Order: sequence, then C-alpha cells, then structure tokens
Amino acid sequence: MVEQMHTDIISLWDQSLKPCVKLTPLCVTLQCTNVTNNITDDMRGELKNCSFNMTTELRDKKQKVYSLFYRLDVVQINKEYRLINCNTSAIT
Amino acid sequence: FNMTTELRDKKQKVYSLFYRLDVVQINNKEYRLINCNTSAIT
Amino acid sequence: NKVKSCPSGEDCGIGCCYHGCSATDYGCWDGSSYAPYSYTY
Amino acid sequence: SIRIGPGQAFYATGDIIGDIRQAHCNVSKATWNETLGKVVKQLRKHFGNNTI
Ligand SMILES: *[C@@H]1O[C@H](CO)[C@@H](O[C@@H]2O[C@H](CO)[C@@H](O[C@@H]3O[C@H](CO)[C@@H](O)[C@H](O[C@H]4O[C@H](CO)[C@@H](O)[C@H](O)[C@@H]4O)[C@@H]3O)[C@H](O)[C@H]2NC(C)=O)[C@H](O)[C@H]1NC(C)=O
Ligand SMILES: *[C@@H]1O[C@H](CO)[C@@H](O[C@@H]2O[C@H](CO)[C@@H](O)[C@H](O)[C@H]2NC(C)=O)[C@H](O)[C@H]1NC(C)=O
Ligand SMILES: *[C@@H]1O[C@H](CO)[C@@H](O[C@@H]2O[C@H](CO)[C@@H](O)[C@H](O)[C@H]2NC(C)=O)[C@H](O)[C@H]1NC(C)=O
Ligand SMILES: *[C@@H]1O[C@H](CO)[C@@H](O[C@@H]2O[C@H](CO)[C@@H](O)[C@H](O)[C@H]2NC(C)=O)[C@H](O)[C@H]1NC(C)=O
Ligand SMILES: *[C@@H]1O[C@H](CO)[C@@H](O)[C@H](O)[C@H]1NC(C)=O
Ligand SMILES: *[C@@H]1O[C@H](CO)[C@@H](O)[C@H](O)[C@H]1NC(C)=O
Ligand SMILES: *[C@@H]1O[C@H](CO)[C@@H](O)[C@H](O)[C@H]1NC(C)=O
Ligand SMILES: *[C@@H]1O[C@H](CO)[C@@H](O)[C@H](O)[C@H]1NC(C)=O
Ligand SMILES: *[C@@H]1O[C@H](CO)[C@@H](O)[C@H](O)[C@H]1NC(C)=O
Repeated sequence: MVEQMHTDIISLWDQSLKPCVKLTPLCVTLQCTNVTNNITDDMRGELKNCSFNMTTELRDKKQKVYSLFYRLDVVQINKEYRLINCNTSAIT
Repeated sequence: FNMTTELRDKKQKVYSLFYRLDVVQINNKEYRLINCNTSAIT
Repeated sequence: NKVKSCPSGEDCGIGCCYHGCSATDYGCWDGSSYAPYSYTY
Repeated sequence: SIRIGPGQAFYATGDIIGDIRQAHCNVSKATWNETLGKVVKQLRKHFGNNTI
C-alpha cells in the first residue's frame, strides 16, 4: 500500500504541475546585488536583488524587470548569476 | 553553426559532422538540414 | 591577447551589441545584428 | 554533447579517429548464388520450365 501511495502522490503532483505556466524564458543572465535595506545579521547575503531583460506579450518588445531570490536558488556564473536549474532541467 | 546554450540570451559557436544525405545546400558553404522545410525533428 | 572585450554592449558568444541579446532570436533586441568585437594584443 | 537548453542536449558527431572508410556489407557469394538458384527453380514452377 506504501508503494501505491507513493506512486499516486507523485502522479497527482505531476498532474497538478503539468498544466501550469512554464518558466523556460527565465533561464537568462541575471545581474544581482545584495539586499541591504533593514537587513539583520542573520539574513545578510540570503536575498539577491536580481535584474534581467524579460520578454513581454510581444516577441519584439522587452522589459527590464527585477525580482528578489533566495541565495539557494541562484548560482554565480563566472554580479552575473543564473538559476540553479539552468544546467539540469526546465522549471514549471 | 550558431546555436543556443544553457542560457537563452547567450549563444555559442559549435560544430558537428553530418552525412551528405542529411544536409541540403541553400542559396557553397551555406546548408540547412533536410527537415527544415517539412517538419520539426526529435 | 585577444581580450574580446566587447567595448560597448552585452557580450554574447556570437557577438557584442549595445542593446542586449534577445532571448527569442539569434540577434539583438533592438539592434537586430551583432557587432564585431574589438581585440587587443 | 552540446547543450541546447535546461535539461536538453544535442549529440554531435565528433572528429573521426583513424582512417575514414565507407559502410559496407559482405554477403557470402557461394551461398547467395545457391540461394538464387533455388529461388529461380521455385519461380519456374509458376512462370515456366523454359522461362528465362
Ligand atoms: C538588459 O539589456 C540592456 C540593453 O538592452 C543592458 O544594458 C547594456 O549593458 C551593457 C553592459 O552590461 C552596456 O555596455 C557597457 O558599456 C560600458 C561603457 O563604459 C562598458 O564599460 C561596459 O563594460 C566594459 O568594461 C568591463 C570591465 O572591463 C568589461 O568586463 C566589459 O566586457 C566591457 O568591456 C559595457 O560594455 C550597454 O551600454 C548597456 N546598454 C544600454 C542600452 O544601456 C542591461 O545590462 C541588461 N540587463 C541585464 C540584467 O541583463
Ligand atoms: C554567427 O553569427 C555571427 C553574427 O551574425 C556571424 O558573423 C557575421 O557574419 C557576416 C557574414 O556576412 C558578417 O558580415 C558579420 O560582420 C559577422 N558578424 C560578426 C559579429 O562576426 C557568423 O558568421 C555566424 N556563424 C555561423 C556559423 O553562421
Ligand atoms: C523541402 O526542401 C527540399 C529540398 O529542396 C525539396 O526537395 C526538392 O523539391 C524539388 C521540387 O519537387 C525537386 O525538384 C528537388 O529535386 C528536390 N530536392 C532538392 C534537393 O531540391 C522539397 O520538395 C521541399 N518540400 C517542401 C514541402 O517544401
Ligand atoms: C571540423 O572543423 C573544425 C573547424 O571549424 C576543425 O578545427 C577545430 O575546431 C574546433 C572548434 O570547436 C577547435 O576547438 C579546434 O581547436 C580546431 N582544431 C584545430 C587543430 O585548431 C576540426 O578539426 C574539424 N574536424 C574534422 C573531423 O574535420
Ligand atoms: C554580498 O555579500 C557577500 C558576503 O560574502 C560579499 O562577499 C559581497 O561582496 C556582497 N556584495 C555586495 C554588492 O554587497
Ligand atoms: C550544474 O551546476 C551546478 C552548480 O554550479 C554544479 O554543481 C553541477 O555539477 C552542474 N552540473 C550538472 C548538474 O550536471
Ligand atoms: C561474418 O563474420 C564471422 C566472424 O564473426 C565470420 O566467421 C563469417 O564468415 C563472416 N561472414 C561473412 C559472410 O563474411
Ligand atoms: C551459380 O551456380 C550455378 C549452378 O547452379 C553456376 O552455373 C553459376 O556459374 C554460379 N554462379 C556464380 C557466380 O558462382
Ligand atoms: C518442369 O520440371 C519438373 C522437374 O523439376 C517436371 O516435373 C515438370 O513436369 C516440368 N514442367 C514442364 C511444363 O515441363
């Protein structure tokens, strides 16, 4: 019963993620800095303020956007960073 | 050829050997794959 | 040396361009074409 | 292995080691000739004993 439950929980997980928005376009070069606004000692370096050139509704138009990421989700390449998933898998 | 890499913005220059039967001349050095005008290839 | 400095623009493996490299193309967002690189020795 | 994107890669043929020869198949000649003789006799049973 444990093997069937394991299989069914994984199956339901994948069924739920399957129809959701794909984030493949986000595996682009990020330009990140440290978040230093009211940062406690325990959180220094934990949040990265990453800017990037993102696509828009139209393929010929771009937008410059930023997002905060946790240190564990962003890996340094060569202030240039990439998501940890860029060399392993597409993320949904 | 110029093909994408792990990141969508950065591109890379790579090479590969192909058999004549798989490559069709376009336009001496410019070629495309025979599948380019009929179907995506898996 | 062949520094491949990309004096002005984003440096992508097939070229340098003032406007950045387009994620959905093999060109640059507004610039379309890639610029040659400057080299030093 | 040339990566195309996250979790995806294309496998390119690399440099050939050694000499470059073509592909080929060796069919035993005596066996093949005997096999065709048998095929011809059986075809003659349908097309005629004196049909070329
Ligand atoms: C989003 O896209 C925009 C453009 O669409 C992009 O802005 C561009 O950034 C590059 C660099 O990131 C700018 O080019 C710079 O120009 C200055 C001129 O003084 C150079 O000094 C810069 O660096 C040089 O020196 C460095 C240190 O030696 C070298 O490492 C480097 O290779 C250079 O030699 C660089 O060339 C370009 O001008 C802007 N373009 C515009 C229109 O502002 C932006 O960075 C992208 N953002 C993200 C997060 O990807
Ligand atoms: C990869 O892309 C670059 C950039 O477009 C190509 O280099 C260009 O080639 C044309 C040929 O007419 C030149 O006029 C440009 O000045 C070149 N630009 C740069 C930045 O080099 C390159 O040939 C492409 N490679 C392949 C294999 O297609
Ligand atoms: C896809 O491209 C191939 C390559 O050109 C086409 O094949 C040619 O078709 C013409 C017209 O029938 C022939 O005269 C040529 O001999 C064919 N071979 C070549 C190498 O040109 C093919 O027809 C194209 N298919 C579509 C649907 O466009
Ligand atoms: C195939 O062509 C390439 C050139 O495009 C030949 O040269 C090598 O190209 C690679 C490009 O990734 C370089 O890293 C190597 O250094 C090049 N070799 C040398 C000696 O400079 C390559 O040898 C060709 N291969 C075959 C089998 O013809
Ligand atoms: C971010 O914090 C790390 C902590 O090791 C430090 O090395 C780095 O220089 C900091 N960067 C900025 C822009 O403050
Ligand atoms: C992918 O990137 C991570 C982080 O740099 C690295 O540890 C790993 O070995 C890389 N290769 C993979 C996951 O095949
Ligand atoms: C095929 O190879 C075997 C050796 O593995 C050899 O004994 C046999 O005679 C060969 N047959 C032909 C038709 O060349
Ligand atoms: C095939 O066998 C026949 C006899 O059945 C013989 O006359 C003929 O010469 C043979 N051909 C070859 C190529 O050995
Ligand atoms: C053809 O040859 C066979 C012997 O192999 C014989 O039995 C048969 O009658 C012959 N048929 C004709 C039409 O000659």
